[PDB]
Amino acid sequence: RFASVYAWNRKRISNCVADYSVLYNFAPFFAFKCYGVSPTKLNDLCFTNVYADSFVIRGNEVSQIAPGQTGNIADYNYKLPDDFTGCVIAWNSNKLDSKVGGNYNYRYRLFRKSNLKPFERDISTEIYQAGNKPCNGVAGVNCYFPLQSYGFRPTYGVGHQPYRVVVLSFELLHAPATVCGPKKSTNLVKNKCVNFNFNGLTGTGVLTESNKKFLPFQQFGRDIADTTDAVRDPQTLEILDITP
Amino acid sequence: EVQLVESGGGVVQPGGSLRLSCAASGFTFNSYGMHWVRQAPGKGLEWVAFIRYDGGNKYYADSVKGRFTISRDNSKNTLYLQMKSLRAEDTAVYYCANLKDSRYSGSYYDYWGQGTLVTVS
Amino acid sequence: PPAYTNSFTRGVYYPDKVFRSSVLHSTQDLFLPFFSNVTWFHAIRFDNPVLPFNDGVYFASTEKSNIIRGWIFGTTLDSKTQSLLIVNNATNVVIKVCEFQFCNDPFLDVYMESEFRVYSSANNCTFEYVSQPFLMDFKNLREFVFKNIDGYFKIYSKHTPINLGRDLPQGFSALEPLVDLPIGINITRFQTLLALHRWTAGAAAYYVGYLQPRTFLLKYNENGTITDAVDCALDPLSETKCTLKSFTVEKGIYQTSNFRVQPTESIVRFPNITNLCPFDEVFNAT
Amino acid sequence: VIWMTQSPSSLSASVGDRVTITCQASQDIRFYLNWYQQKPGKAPKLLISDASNMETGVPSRFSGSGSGTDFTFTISSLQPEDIATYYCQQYDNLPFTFGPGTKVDFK
Amino acid sequence: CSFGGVSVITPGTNTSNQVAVLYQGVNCTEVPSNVFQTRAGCLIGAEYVNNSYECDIPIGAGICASYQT
Ligand SMILES: *[C@@H]1O[C@H](CO)[C@@H](O[C@@H]2O[C@H](CO)[C@@H](O[C@@H]3O[C@H](CO)[C@@H](O)[C@H](O)[C@H]3NC(C)=O)[C@H](O)[C@H]2NC(C)=O)[C@H](O)[C@H]1NC(C)=O
Ligand SMILES: *[C@@H]1O[C@H](CO)[C@@H](O[C@@H]2O[C@H](CO)[C@@H](O)[C@H](O)[C@H]2NC(C)=O)[C@H](O)[C@H]1NC(C)=O
Ligand SMILES: *[C@@H]1O[C@H](CO)[C@@H](O[C@@H]2O[C@H](CO)[C@@H](O)[C@H](O)[C@H]2NC(C)=O)[C@H](O)[C@H]1NC(C)=O
Ligand SMILES: *[C@@H]1O[C@H](CO)[C@@H](O)[C@H](O)[C@H]1NC(C)=O
Ligand SMILES: *[C@@H]1O[C@H](CO)[C@@H](O)[C@H](O)[C@H]1NC(C)=O
Ligand SMILES: *[C@@H]1O[C@H](CO)[C@@H](O)[C@H](O)[C@H]1NC(C)=O
Ligand SMILES: *[C@@H]1O[C@H](CO)[C@@H](O)[C@H](O)[C@H]1NC(C)=O
Ligand SMILES: *[C@@H]1O[C@H](CO)[C@@H](O)[C@H](O)[C@H]1NC(C)=O
Ligand SMILES: *[C@@H]1O[C@H](CO)[C@@H](O)[C@H](O)[C@H]1NC(C)=O
Ligand SMILES: *[C@@H]1O[C@H](CO)[C@@H](O)[C@H](O)[C@H]1NC(C)=O
Repeated sequence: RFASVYAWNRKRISNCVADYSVLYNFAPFFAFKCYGVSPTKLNDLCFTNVYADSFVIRGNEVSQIAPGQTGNIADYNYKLPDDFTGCVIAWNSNKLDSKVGGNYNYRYRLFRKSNLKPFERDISTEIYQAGNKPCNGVAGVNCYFPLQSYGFRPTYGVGHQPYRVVVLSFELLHAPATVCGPKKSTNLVKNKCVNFNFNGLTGTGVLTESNKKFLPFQQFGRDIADTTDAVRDPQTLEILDITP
Repeated sequence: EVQLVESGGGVVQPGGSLRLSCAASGFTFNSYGMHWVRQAPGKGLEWVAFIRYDGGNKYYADSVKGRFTISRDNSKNTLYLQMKSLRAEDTAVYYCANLKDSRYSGSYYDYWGQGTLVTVS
Repeated sequence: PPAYTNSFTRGVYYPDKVFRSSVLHSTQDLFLPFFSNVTWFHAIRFDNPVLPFNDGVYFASTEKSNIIRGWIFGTTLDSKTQSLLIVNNATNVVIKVCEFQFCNDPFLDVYMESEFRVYSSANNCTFEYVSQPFLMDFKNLREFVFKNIDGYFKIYSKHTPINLGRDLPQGFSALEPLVDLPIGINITRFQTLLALHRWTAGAAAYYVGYLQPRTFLLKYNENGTITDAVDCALDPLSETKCTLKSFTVEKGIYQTSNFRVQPTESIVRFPNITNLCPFDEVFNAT
Repeated sequence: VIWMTQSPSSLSASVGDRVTITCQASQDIRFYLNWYQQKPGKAPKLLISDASNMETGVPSRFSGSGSGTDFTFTISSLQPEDIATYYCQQYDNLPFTFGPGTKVDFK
Repeated sequence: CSFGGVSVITPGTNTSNQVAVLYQGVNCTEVPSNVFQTRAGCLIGAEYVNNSYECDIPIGAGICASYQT
């Protein structure tokens, strides 16, 4: 059950390793627009907070989930900021979120005082008083109920079908380490001059079995004159000397 | 049980020099960054200086930046204010303060001194 | 009233996660200075203070029971701004960085082990953590060093069995790192949690000292452990040992530093004066 | 320099009345502001830290509120030992600046 | 304004941990027991005697010093 568009969820994503390839081969994905990032590089970056918003909308309004748009979704239901760096994902769900005989549980707010700020959520049901006179909680002429239910019959055109939407918004604020991907890897040959990288340590040399003993908290060693001369393989946890 | 006793007040010719001393005994001291605050007679409280817990960074007010220096001796638990080139707008009551900050000094208790009357005549 | 104790050579921790053989390495970082005055709190009747941080904290404790059972770090120790909480159960430590509405006298409450006497609000925490030991691995000294750099913390810890002495014994033991948390929090005030058993407690005692930016000379032996260190601003012979990069100084004059008297004030004399170009005639004409 | 102004700088109210004192800044100080009380002839005693957190040893008549640029000190009732001068303090940018101070008096 | 290097004299760790400091051509009134003023600077931490022995730790200009007495 995705939540309706005027009252959208907001899952804050805490510490993990985030394999985005389970996004990539999951659904037909009517729209998949990554804005600040390019989606082929997501598995090698660190983000601080990944806010995942989630709702449903009609099909001709999926173009309104974008930074700086107009229309009755982006004005006052869900406003993306103009400083956007996330990724908007949207796929059809006419198989699931729409039933025969009207589905009156998806509602959108069509009348309001003015717009929203970015990422602003309202659950008000107070009767908007358009006319000059108060109508004190009784709707009718020049004051209407603000939340109108969607339709979502199955025999509607594509453009009136229930499209589910998840908006990811990555930000990198202050923390030196947070949720990050699971980068490359490669193999581990020995007794060959190779180009190596041991969890950040970039260098060149021949890898050989060592006879040094590191303290469980140490990753690599240096020799006199302050040059790296041994490392510990992050994956296999073995100490290897580096000859040049 | 806290004691902040201050000394060094008296008649000073204009353009003279003083060493205001604040003997602190009670709390632990040298874990708190301490302040010098002054009050002109008949006027509100002003601000003079701030020194950190190790004597590292010192900050002065924008009117007396350069004529005063603030120091601390953690062996005898004292604050010092060297006042040179005093004008007649510095006759005041100087308090040796430990303000309940919580952004810079990180203190939690408010310990004020007693105040010395520095008359520059 | 205060009560001090001389910490002789305490709070020397491993600066980085790098193996080094028999090597005298000269580092410059936040260390607790040698032969310093740490404060010997009791908090036992029940009076535990809210101390500043200013640059890390060296925290030693000698307790065979389980009373000193976590810490509280923060900037106002209230809502509206975030704060860190280290609580220490019988099986696992739970670090939590939320907007805690901290009470006035915070304590745990054991019979059942409750938490509602510490705080009263837990809105919007962005960090959780669970590790097993963190504490208790004749009497046994337990030493910790907390320091918060940039945005992430660092807790160093060492638990050593000692004989009966001044509870800060004459010896040497390096502190090995425990966790490294990416919190992103301004930390300037802290205090310690306790457990009260449901009112009545035993006899607590903890030693608090403050870290300062110092230059040390650490000596790593064959197995990569630190066995000795020299504080390069504790006198003249220690300055000589830090100049030579050794711990043995043979007989003779050894030039170490430079002596250069500073200034003081700053006179600024000029010439008397002369013509004064009268505004008397232009601002004051009849 | 963060200038502060206080209002009203002169005040006279009887017993049981309520007193509001507005502290206005020139920059933005979020919730870092201290409210001191100084009786004439003595060092100032703190009453409210970080603009809302009343201390220990002070009665519950005083209260502090406000944030951003405008802050408010409120005395719900005037006992005769409330007659003093009240001061502000900010904490974000060094130097810390006190207010000019308001004088409470009896009618 | 006076200035100059600072050197530390150690009888050699192996023997003791005492030390004396000579401030080169610094007057003993402008440095900040046994204080001795010599034409080579200010000598602190050693007492100056009128006897004579063989050079031990050369201090300069005719003077020496060594753990003794
Ligand atoms: C953790 O502590 C930090 C330092 O102690 C705080 O950093 C402060 O952030 C302010 C912005 O939120 C800075 O204000 C800016 O200051 C510069 C010059 O100092 C001005 O040009 C800017 O105009 C001003 N910003 C605005 C909006 O006017 C402070 O200068 C800065 N402090 C320092 C010492 O640099 C963090 O805010 C604090 N974090 C929390 C969560 O409290
Ligand atoms: C990282 O994961 C790998 C998974 O391959 C671990 O390697 C296995 O470790 C177990 C435990 O000793 C062995 O029984 C297996 O034989 C290992 N796999 C292979 C292919 O050799 C590795 O131990 C993990 N490292 C850490 C530090 O957890
Ligand atoms: C402006 O002009 C008037 C008149 O010339 C000055 O007033 C004289 O002031 C001096 C000293 O203050 C007195 O000795 C005279 O008797 C005053 N004269 C009169 C006619 O009042 C006034 O001082 C001038 N302003 C300045 C700044 O010099
Ligand atoms: C510790 O305190 C005592 C008494 O307060 C003092 O004499 C001593 O010098 C202090 N130690 C240091 C290193 O300052
Ligand atoms: C401590 O907390 C963990 C999880 O937070 C819990 O499993 C454990 O039972 C707690 N300890 C006690 C003694 O209840
Ligand atoms: C956490 O949620 C609270 C809601 O009470 C909000 O005020 C606060 O700004 C949030 N924290 C952050 C870091 O956004
Ligand atoms: C530690 O060093 C000693 C020699 O000083 C050696 O005998 C011992 O085996 C070493 N320990 C380990 C675990 O290698
Ligand atoms: C100095 O002591 C060392 C042991 O620390 C020893 O090897 C050496 O022989 C000693 N020197 C003299 C002159 O006795
Ligand atoms: C040091 O200064 C004093 C006067 O203060 C003088 O008597 C003495 O001769 C000076 N010493 C040297 C070595 O010049
Ligand atoms: C050394 O002898 C001189 C005279 O040659 C005398 O003035 C001086 O006081 C003597 N020094 C001592 C330490 O007795």
